[PDB]
Amino acid sequence: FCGKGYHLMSFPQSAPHGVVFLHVTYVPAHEKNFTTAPAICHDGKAHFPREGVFVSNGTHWFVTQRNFYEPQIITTDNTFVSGNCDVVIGIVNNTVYDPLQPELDS
Amino acid sequence: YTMSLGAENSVAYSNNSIAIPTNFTISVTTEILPVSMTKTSVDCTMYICG
Amino acid sequence: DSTECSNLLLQYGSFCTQLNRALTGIAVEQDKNTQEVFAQVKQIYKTPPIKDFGGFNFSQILPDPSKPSKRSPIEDLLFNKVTNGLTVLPPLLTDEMIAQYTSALLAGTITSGWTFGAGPALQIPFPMQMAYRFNGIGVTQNVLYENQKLIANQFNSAIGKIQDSLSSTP
Ligand SMILES: *[C@@H]1O[C@H](CO)[C@@H](O[C@@H]2O[C@H](CO)[C@@H](O)[C@H](O)[C@H]2NC(C)=O)[C@H](O)[C@H]1NC(C)=O
Ligand SMILES: *[C@@H]1O[C@H](CO)[C@@H](O[C@@H]2O[C@H](CO)[C@@H](O)[C@H](O)[C@H]2NC(C)=O)[C@H](O)[C@H]1NC(C)=O
Ligand SMILES: *[C@@H]1O[C@H](CO)[C@@H](O[C@@H]2O[C@H](CO)[C@@H](O)[C@H](O)[C@H]2NC(C)=O)[C@H](O)[C@H]1NC(C)=O
Ligand SMILES: *[C@@H]1O[C@H](CO)[C@@H](O[C@@H]2O[C@H](CO)[C@@H](O)[C@H](O)[C@H]2NC(C)=O)[C@H](O)[C@H]1NC(C)=O
Ligand SMILES: *[C@@H]1O[C@H](CO)[C@@H](O[C@@H]2O[C@H](CO)[C@@H](O)[C@H](O)[C@H]2NC(C)=O)[C@H](O)[C@H]1NC(C)=O
Ligand SMILES: *[C@@H]1O[C@H](CO)[C@@H](O)[C@H](O)[C@H]1NC(C)=O
Repeated sequence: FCGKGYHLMSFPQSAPHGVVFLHVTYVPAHEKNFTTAPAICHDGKAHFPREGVFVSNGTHWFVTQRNFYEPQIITTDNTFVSGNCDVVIGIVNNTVYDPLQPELDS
Repeated sequence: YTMSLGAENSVAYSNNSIAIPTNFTISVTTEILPVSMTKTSVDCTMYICG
Repeated sequence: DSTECSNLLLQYGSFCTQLNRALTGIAVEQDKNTQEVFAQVKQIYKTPPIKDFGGFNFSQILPDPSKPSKRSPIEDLLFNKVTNGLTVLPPLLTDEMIAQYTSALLAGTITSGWTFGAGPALQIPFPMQMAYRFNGIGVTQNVLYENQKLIANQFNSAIGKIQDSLSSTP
């Protein structure tokens, strides 16, 4: 409706008997392949991303936002737990870091 | 010739692979919309008979 | 073919030119309408040869290789169910190309989600695309993943009901 791509903002310009809209949009570019999974199995529990998607670069698993590649460590802060690992089809095994663990470890 | 609808592109779909963008382009596009016309009035008596 | 009639008709001026121009405008408008509705993608996408979509069946909407027209069963049913100076201009886009455009749109929305409409087509698994759509309407991803078989069965049943309803209602 407001340009091709993900719409950010628009500018109006007057024209004889008309209006010209300059649509400023965000277009994704330079995409890269990653290996993906619906959920991460840790401690017999299934972890799902709160806002992102699980990606793998070949050996390590990360969670990133859907529209830009920004890999982050899979923690309890960006994932939520629902159910065990027996129901979700395609769940893979990976560790889930806990931020609270070094605090009581030390 | 018979027209070509578009360039062929086969998306590499698989059950466990995703494509994530690593960059972006800020694209500005133009949309031209007419708003009004010339306001014309015709004197019917003058036009038909003068 | 009456010359006297044409000679008398010339006294009335450019009425014929106005009528022909109006009809020409309507005729180009129809092609513009078809171009706006169907030609919204510049890449012709195709589905993968293996139809593994996590239990989701799209046979009724994907093109049938057996048919010469390369139409879907639903599209074939739709085409079957529709039945002095005059000339009929052919449409600029044939039925095969319109079917090809719908096929490209279906392949893009199945294999790439909504990414192809906003930029390059980025592949994503269909049970992840459905989870994204579930998140769009305010339902968590886990609900989609846990009940994937039931949702796929319901979707297939609904598509079959759509084909039966179209075939059974005049
Ligand atoms: C996937 O990304 C991870 C994170 O960067 C990579 O792990 C790093 O690998 C480099 C190169 O060997 C090391 O110097 C770093 O110490 C590693 N970091 C961690 C946290 O282990 C990993 O190698 C990448 N995998 C591939 C196949 O490229
Ligand atoms: C992911 O981890 C689970 C649990 O550790 C693995 O499930 C085990 O699989 C072995 C061999 O198939 C069985 O003997 C165990 O009884 C299973 N444990 C449970 C709790 O079910 C699973 O195989 C792992 N997956 C991968 C790909 O390594
Ligand atoms: C992700 O991987 C797939 C498969 O490895 C790539 O798809 C191939 O792309 C090349 C280059 O256009 C084609 O010649 C192959 O035929 C494609 N394979 C299939 C199965 O379609 C895809 O290009 C990769 N994505 C990126 C961004 O590089
Ligand atoms: C993302 O794309 C932009 C293009 O807009 C890249 O910026 C270019 O980078 C090259 C090499 O670093 C320069 O020669 C160009 O002049 C840059 N263009 C502009 C407009 O600044 C950017 O480097 C890309 N980033 C990544 C991570 O790929
Ligand atoms: C997808 O759905 C189609 C049609 O709903 C299935 O095709 C049917 O398969 C059964 C079993 O062989 C046949 O008895 C029917 O006659 C088929 N119907 C049609 C219209 O061809 C198909 O098996 C389903 N699954 C896949 C993976 O394509
Ligand atoms: C993808 O399909 C392969 C078979 O081609 C199967 O072994 C694998 O488990 C599947 N992965 C997912 C996440 O469905």
